[PDB]
Order: sequence, then C-alpha cells, then structure tokens
Amino acid sequence: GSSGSSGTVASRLSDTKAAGEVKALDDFYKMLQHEPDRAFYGLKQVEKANEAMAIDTLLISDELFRHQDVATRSRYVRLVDSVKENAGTVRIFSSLHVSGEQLSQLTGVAAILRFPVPSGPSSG
Repeated sequence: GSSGSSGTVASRLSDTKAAGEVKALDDFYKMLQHEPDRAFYGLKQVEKANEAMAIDTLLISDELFRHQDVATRSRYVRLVDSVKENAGTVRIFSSLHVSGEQLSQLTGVAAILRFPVPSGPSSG
C-alpha cells in the first residue's frame, strides 16, 4: 500500500482572504509530512520547482514580498510573477495571521507541486 495510515484535516472557517492562504498552507503541510517531493520550501527549492513548471500554488509572506534588500526582494517578486507566467497560483501570507509564523519554519516561502519534482523528498 501507500496511502492511509493516520491523517486528518483541521478544517475550520476563517476570513476568506486569510483562508485561501491557510488552505494552501494546509494542503502544503499535509504533503510536507507525507511526501515533501510535492512540497518545496526555501527560495532555491521553489526556483527549481518553477523550472519544473510544477508549482500548483506558491506561498510567500508579504514581508518577504516587500523585503528591504533590493536583491532579496527582487528574487521573491521575480519568482512570484514567474509562477504566474507558469500559470501557477500565488498566495500572499500575512505576518499577522498564524499562517505567517507557520511559514517561518519554512523561511516564509514555499510552493505546492502538482507532481513530485525529480530531486527527491528531503535529506540528512
């Protein structure tokens, strides 16, 4: 087998603007436990998933979307628009909503993948 074995969904209502980001966070985190081959985080990984056109939905904290350092900011905004170029979805997270401190464990920048990108799950 493969699927099954202890999994849930903490579904609850929220503000619809927040709840799109939260759904993407949730759907992402599900995979992050299961198969992080479909759940990329950290700018570099996401930039590789963009080459793969594999990005279903791209997560970023708005504070990174408007980083102070021009080069740092540039990367994120470039990658963001370049996912729209690849017809992926974009999700703008808030520092305020708990989904921001959540994303912080993942450098505040991630994306869900439609297929497991050919770089494997995670490493040690």
